[PDB]
Amino acid sequence: TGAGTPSQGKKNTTTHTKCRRCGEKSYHTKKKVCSSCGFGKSAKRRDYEWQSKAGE
Amino acid sequence: GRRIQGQRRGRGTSTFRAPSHRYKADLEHRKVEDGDVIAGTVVDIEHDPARSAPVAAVEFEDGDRRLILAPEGVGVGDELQVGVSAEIAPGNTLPLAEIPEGVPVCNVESSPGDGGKFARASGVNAQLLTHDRNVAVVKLPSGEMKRLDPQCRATIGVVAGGGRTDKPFVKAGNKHHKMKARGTKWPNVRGVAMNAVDHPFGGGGRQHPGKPKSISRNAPPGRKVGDIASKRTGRGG
Amino acid sequence: RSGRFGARYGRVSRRRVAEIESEMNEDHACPNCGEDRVDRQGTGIWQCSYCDYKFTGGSYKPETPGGKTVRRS
RNA sequence: GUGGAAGUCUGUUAGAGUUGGUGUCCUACAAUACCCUCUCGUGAUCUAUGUGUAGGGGUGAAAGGCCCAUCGAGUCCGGCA
RNA sequence: GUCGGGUGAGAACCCCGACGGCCUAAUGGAUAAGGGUUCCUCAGCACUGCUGAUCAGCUGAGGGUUAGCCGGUCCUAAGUCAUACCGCAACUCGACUAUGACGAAAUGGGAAACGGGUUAAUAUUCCCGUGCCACUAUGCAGUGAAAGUUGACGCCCUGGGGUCGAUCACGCUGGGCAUCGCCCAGUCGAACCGUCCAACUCCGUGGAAGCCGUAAUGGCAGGAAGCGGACGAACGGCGGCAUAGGGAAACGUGAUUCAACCUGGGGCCCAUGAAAAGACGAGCAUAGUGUCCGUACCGAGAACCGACACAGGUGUCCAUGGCGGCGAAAGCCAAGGCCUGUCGGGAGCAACCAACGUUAGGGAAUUCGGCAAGUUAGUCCCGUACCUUCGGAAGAAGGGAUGCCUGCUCCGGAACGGAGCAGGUCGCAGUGACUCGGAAGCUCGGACUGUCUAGUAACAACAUAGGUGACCGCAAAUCCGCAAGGACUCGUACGGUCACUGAAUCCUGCCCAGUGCAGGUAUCUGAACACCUCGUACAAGAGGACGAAGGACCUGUCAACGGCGGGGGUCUUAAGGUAGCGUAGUACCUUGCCGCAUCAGUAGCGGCUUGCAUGAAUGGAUUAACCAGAGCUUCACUGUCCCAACGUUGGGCCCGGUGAACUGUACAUUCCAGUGCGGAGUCUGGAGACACCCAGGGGGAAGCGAAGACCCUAUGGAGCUUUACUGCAGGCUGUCGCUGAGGACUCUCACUCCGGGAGGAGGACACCGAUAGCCGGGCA
RNA sequence: CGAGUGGCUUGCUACCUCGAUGUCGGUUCCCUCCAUCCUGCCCGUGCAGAAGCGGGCAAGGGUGAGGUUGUUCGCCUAUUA
RNA sequence: ACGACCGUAUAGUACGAGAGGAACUACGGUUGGUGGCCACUGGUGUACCGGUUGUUCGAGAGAGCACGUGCCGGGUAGCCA
Ligand SMILES: [Cl-]
Ligand SMILES: [Cl-]
Ligand SMILES: [Cl-]
Ligand SMILES: [K+]
Ligand SMILES: [Mg+2]
Ligand SMILES: [Mg+2]
Ligand SMILES: [Mg+2]
Ligand SMILES: [Mg+2]
Ligand SMILES: [Mg+2]
Ligand SMILES: [Mg+2]
Ligand SMILES: [Mg+2]
Ligand SMILES: [Mg+2]
Ligand SMILES: [Mg+2]
Ligand SMILES: [Mg+2]
Ligand SMILES: [Mg+2]
Ligand SMILES: [Mg+2]
Ligand SMILES: [Mg+2]
Ligand SMILES: [Mg+2]
Ligand SMILES: [Mg+2]
Ligand SMILES: [Mg+2]
Ligand SMILES: [Mg+2]
Ligand SMILES: [Mg+2]
Ligand SMILES: [Mg+2]
Ligand SMILES: [Mg+2]
Ligand SMILES: [Mg+2]
Ligand SMILES: [Mg+2]
Ligand SMILES: [Mg+2]
Ligand SMILES: [Mg+2]
Ligand SMILES: [Mg+2]
Ligand SMILES: [Mg+2]
Ligand SMILES: [Mg+2]
Ligand SMILES: [Mg+2]
Ligand SMILES: [Mg+2]
Ligand SMILES: [Mg+2]
Ligand SMILES: [Mg+2]
Ligand SMILES: [Mg+2]
Ligand SMILES: [Mg+2]
Ligand SMILES: [Mg+2]
Ligand code: NA
Ligand code: NA
Ligand code: NA
Ligand code: NA
Ligand code: NA
Ligand code: NA
Ligand code: NA
Ligand code: NA
Ligand code: NA
Ligand code: NA
Ligand code: NA
Ligand code: NA
Ligand code: NA
Ligand code: NA
Ligand code: NA
Ligand code: NA
Ligand code: NA
Ligand SMILES: [Sr+2]
Ligand SMILES: [Sr+2]
Ligand SMILES: [Sr+2]
Ligand SMILES: [Sr+2]
Ligand SMILES: [Sr+2]
Ligand SMILES: [Sr+2]
Ligand SMILES: [Sr+2]
Ligand SMILES: [Sr+2]
Ligand SMILES: [Sr+2]
Ligand SMILES: [Sr+2]
Ligand SMILES: [Sr+2]
Ligand SMILES: [Sr+2]
Ligand SMILES: [Sr+2]
Ligand SMILES: [Sr+2]
Ligand SMILES: [Sr+2]
Ligand SMILES: [Sr+2]
Ligand SMILES: [Sr+2]
Ligand SMILES: [Sr+2]
Ligand SMILES: [Sr+2]
Ligand SMILES: [Sr+2]
Ligand SMILES: [Sr+2]
Ligand SMILES: [Sr+2]
Ligand SMILES: [Sr+2]
Ligand SMILES: [Sr+2]
Ligand SMILES: [Sr+2]
Ligand SMILES: [Sr+2]
Ligand SMILES: [Sr+2]
Ligand SMILES: [Sr+2]
Ligand SMILES: [Sr+2]
Ligand SMILES: [Sr+2]
Ligand SMILES: [Sr+2]
Ligand SMILES: [Sr+2]
Ligand SMILES: [Sr+2]
Ligand SMILES: [Sr+2]
Ligand SMILES: [Sr+2]
Ligand SMILES: [Sr+2]
Ligand SMILES: [Sr+2]
Ligand SMILES: [Sr+2]
Ligand SMILES: [Sr+2]
Ligand SMILES: [Sr+2]
Ligand SMILES: [Sr+2]
Ligand SMILES: [Sr+2]
Ligand SMILES: [Sr+2]
Ligand SMILES: [Sr+2]
Ligand SMILES: [Sr+2]
Ligand SMILES: [Sr+2]
Repeated sequence: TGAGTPSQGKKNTTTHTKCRRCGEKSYHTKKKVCSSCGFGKSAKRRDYEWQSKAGE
Repeated sequence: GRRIQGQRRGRGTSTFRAPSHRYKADLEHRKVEDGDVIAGTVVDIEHDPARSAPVAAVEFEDGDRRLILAPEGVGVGDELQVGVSAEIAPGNTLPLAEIPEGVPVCNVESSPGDGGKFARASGVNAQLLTHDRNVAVVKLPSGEMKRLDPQCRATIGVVAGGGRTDKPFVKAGNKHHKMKARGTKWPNVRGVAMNAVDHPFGGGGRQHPGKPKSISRNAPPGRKVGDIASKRTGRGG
Repeated sequence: RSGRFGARYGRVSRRRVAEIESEMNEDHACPNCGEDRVDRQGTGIWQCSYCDYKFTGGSYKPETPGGKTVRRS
């Protein structure tokens, strides 16, 4: 069984969903954590300096 | 390289955990104020998943239903006693001090009141040898002479299920089923059969530990494999 | 006996299984009454079909050598 | 004679797999497909869903295998022009 | 698919009928996930659709999903999160312990709904009929009320009860067929209420010393059979429900085999097969309340994932439709679905290719190799070797039979079950198609089933049971974490950790010098602190004394790393290869030599064997069984071959429509020679050469596709190794702090551990902080 | 001992090619060379004959099937002008 | 577009003590190669005719399906060796 096309047919699990806090489809319904804004993980909003060029 | 199997164990992930949610109970002796005024009736005999040996369900006078580490010879209906004044008979528990020298005992406590630590496995038994006002001497299953507080509680008789080890598993499948009831990763891939990156013995054209197996006690985890601090090896001499 | 093992495993392994189980399945004298109606119920668990006495014993024998020692001493 | 054990046999039952054809395909139906043959099929079996283990770390009946077409150290962005 | 026809400006593919076909665990019915309006209607064809299109999953516009009793909602599972506590420089980080919450929509547990009717689209939701559950109120009854029971459970074999379905017999209703007299369909009717009870258990009676009983096991004076009784089942029987419903009509009755469902008996475990909410226990009348969320449709060779309307992938139930047969097998056929695994038209339709049928004689000569193809085949009877772990080998091998028809016998209660007999009789052929093993021997390997490189490796590799060695008495050994803490562990030596070998059988020699591990150790060596001398009004610093682990030194140990030679009739460096096996999957020499077998055998097998360079758990030998494992031989068979032929289906070719990509410095009709950076269509000399087009098989363009994988180079990279360099964790050990009282000692008060507690054990140690010496590819 | 020809073997060189000119053996299909194995015609002989042995002209045609081995080569078998 | 061989007569002759043993020439045939043809033999022949298994159309008759003939037997034209 190839890792490619044939293995793609087994994918019918819902993980990432519309996030209550930020509105992005990043709320992982299994972990109950938003990979985009951090909801469910932290009160503070998920943010990182590497999201932009260092001097900008 | 990569951490060896022995190091993966320590993390306690599911693969290495025992099926505790399927275990019955921890056959620890009952706690009595004093007097020995405690007796119960063997209500049933059950299989203990964690030890592959039988356990006896007992109902005590004061209304407490608990499983007990049963010796060989205990059956339904029988009456058991637990306390200083307990009768000297198989299945009864009392402090070593009350036990007569030369009597086979099991589920011996290490420290008075801990519930029992020694000789709990199938068909084994400790042998109470010397008595005293300060120290009770017991010969444990390994043949070691152990010095215990005469206050350490114990059960008369040998543990039920003796001889379990006399029959060969015969097939992998049987080993399999037993291993599924323990905190153990099985089957076992030999270190010499792995890649160098995975074990000190891995690598090489033909399989062989390109090094002596007797490893020092001071060796760090990841390197402490093979024959740990062996005082000797082989069968010779 | 080990006939269910066919030509597999080899002598020893299946010779002991036959002997162990041969003795295991024999009629055993019940400690309670005196009849030879004791059958194994599971690992180390024995019962008499006559008086219904359910008790603990060896894994494959109702009584073990070490077990018959506690009596003495 | 009865009985009906078995990591037991036959078996395209379901289901799982893949020895050979070095067949077909090779801007494919398909970034691993098609056909015939072949193997397993009461058990260390197969399978659904849920759940756990996370990057020098997992997981590995050990092939440096597998961890979302990527693994002798994943992916993303940043360090970075 | 074809012939007619319908609609339309337009019809091969939109619709109707007929004829012809395809699908049967699916190409049919219901659904989970996922999708998200794809569902229904009307109007459309610019877009999307492998051609066309009046069609549509497409475009425009409207419409559609109705619940006390179907899910959710409730419970708890593996397990998750939150708060508290503690750690951390810190946190959105981290382990334990408390508390709380979260965690199952087909497929865990669970109060209660059936039948029919209705719409373009919903429907146990609406409507009709009937019924049921929970709570609450009122009334009657009730003092019970919590013990127990249930929820609630593994694997294998099996009896009994029993519905649907299917089938048989006969009757009734309707249809079909028309030499017969047959063939098909229907013959209905729920939940619910009431009632019946087999099995199990038990009681009374009885009184078996050999009887009772089973498919089997089994039962009994501790009381068998028999007789009576208590308790007690179905999604089942029976009555109501039902001058409900449904049907054009009839609107049946018995039987056999019996899925569901109910209830028992047996066997297995070094394996023991959830929990909780809830329910019962615990009556009845009447009335009220029962909110909130889901509900369409697809569920796949076009509604999901795979960029696609993708031959892939994707769970559940329909597992009892007919013939067939052992069968949930093949083949054929219903119910139901479809002609959308969606471009057509034409040419006896050439070459060539993919799949396939048939081939005289020879029969593996083909080939690395019988690769490919074929041979055999189902069932019954006879019969069956070597060898063997006594199981097996084995369906060994080899031999014979096999249909139909007429009349019967036996087993069984019987089957539309099975086993035989006699006579008759047809074919080339009776497992007539389909289904359906080719067989035998020798050798190597691994014992076996099992595992593996998703995507070139299925093997001899990994695993395995078995054998062995090592560590550890649990305040342990081993392992994870910076810490708080944690796995092993509801575990305790018959344990579980770390390794090696790899079933059974017969065995497993010699070596402790080096290296590793471990133990010991007079003496030697061995750091820091404190101490002492010198030095400094102090300090830096120099030296001394004491000396832990460690090393020197000694001993133990090879199923510990490994080793078992050269020379002479000992030497290096400890020993100097024993049993076995041997030209090996190890033997260079080598096609060794002898033999077997063949016309001929670098092969294979047996023997010899000085073994370039076999050898005992780096396991040796051997081995029945097993194997999509490597090699060899034989019988059988055959288009593999001699040597090719004819045929079949789909392409190819021509026509309508649709309609890409690769590749392209330029020029280019070349050929023979030469030359040139020595491998030129293009330079030189000749030769040949009128342009264009179709089909072909691929000689050349050092053809296209990839900044060669091989090799080297770079004061490139990475993974891996070690007695490379340098460091870092970690372990051991001394010392200082915690730390107290009276080179050996006692105590208790810190601190640690056991204990529910009292109290017990230990104790200035241990843990922890700091530092010093040793080890330290575990890591950088 | 001396003198040459070839470019089938081997060695040497590093001239071409590392932004790839795919390897050995075999197979199939075509053209060629002669230093001729057979066939045609000749000369010599230690040529009676038959047959050998050596030599000359000559490339029209032919040069096959099999056993081991991947093998090339070769060893071997029966045929053959 | 033809190459080569065997055999017979020559002849048991020439030659030679014998053993052995030719040729010119005239014939018949085989083999390899080549071109063509199908009266003959052979193959094919999913034209066709027949036999027959399972199933469906109620039986009969006559048919479909079982892969592009279910299977088996025979085989015209044509094509072929
Ligand atoms: Cl074990
Ligand atoms: Cl639902
Ligand atoms: Cl029964
Ligand atoms: K090159
Ligand atoms: Mg316990
Ligand atoms: Mg497990
Ligand atoms: Mg192993
Ligand atoms: Mg490996
Ligand atoms: Mg390593
Ligand atoms: Mg899963
Ligand atoms: Mg509907
Ligand atoms: Mg399609
Ligand atoms: Mg033939
Ligand atoms: Mg050949
Ligand atoms: Mg084959
Ligand atoms: Mg009868
Ligand atoms: Mg060999
Ligand atoms: Mg194997
Ligand atoms: Mg692969
Ligand atoms: Mg395989
Ligand atoms: Mg082992
Ligand atoms: Mg063992
Ligand atoms: Mg072991
Ligand atoms: Mg091994
Ligand atoms: Mg192995
Ligand atoms: Mg040989
Ligand atoms: Mg040895
Ligand atoms: Mg080894
Ligand atoms: Mg090329
Ligand atoms: Mg390059
Ligand atoms: Mg390289
Ligand atoms: Mg490097
Ligand atoms: Mg504690
Ligand atoms: Mg390194
Ligand atoms: Mg060069
Ligand atoms: Mg010449
Ligand atoms: Mg002559
Ligand atoms: Mg020529
Ligand atoms: Na028997
Ligand atoms: Na295959
Ligand atoms: Na990494
Ligand atoms: Na009823
Ligand atoms: Na049937
Ligand atoms: Na179409
Ligand atoms: Na198997
Ligand atoms: Na040594
Ligand atoms: Na050796
Ligand atoms: Na196998
Ligand atoms: Na053929
Ligand atoms: Na070409
Ligand atoms: Na690397
Ligand atoms: Na030359
Ligand atoms: Na070649
Ligand atoms: Na010639
Ligand atoms: Na040869
Ligand atoms: Sr696939
Ligand atoms: Sr899935
Ligand atoms: Sr969180
Ligand atoms: Sr931030
Ligand atoms: Sr405990
Ligand atoms: Sr405890
Ligand atoms: Sr190694
Ligand atoms: Sr020894
Ligand atoms: Sr099996
Ligand atoms: Sr099978
Ligand atoms: Sr292959
Ligand atoms: Sr084939
Ligand atoms: Sr491919
Ligand atoms: Sr079966
Ligand atoms: Sr991948
Ligand atoms: Sr960058
Ligand atoms: Sr379906
Ligand atoms: Sr138009
Ligand atoms: Sr539609
Ligand atoms: Sr919940
Ligand atoms: Sr449910
Ligand atoms: Sr099951
Ligand atoms: Sr029955
Ligand atoms: Sr629906
Ligand atoms: Sr599909
Ligand atoms: Sr139909
Ligand atoms: Sr179309
Ligand atoms: Sr024919
Ligand atoms: Sr052959
Ligand atoms: Sr051959
Ligand atoms: Sr036969
Ligand atoms: Sr696999
Ligand atoms: Sr494969
Ligand atoms: Sr062995
Ligand atoms: Sr040593
Ligand atoms: Sr020897
Ligand atoms: Sr062996
Ligand atoms: Sr072409
Ligand atoms: Sr190039
Ligand atoms: Sr010449
Ligand atoms: Sr000649
Ligand atoms: Sr050779
Ligand atoms: Sr003649
Ligand atoms: Sr003569
Ligand atoms: Sr047909
Ligand atoms: Sr046949």
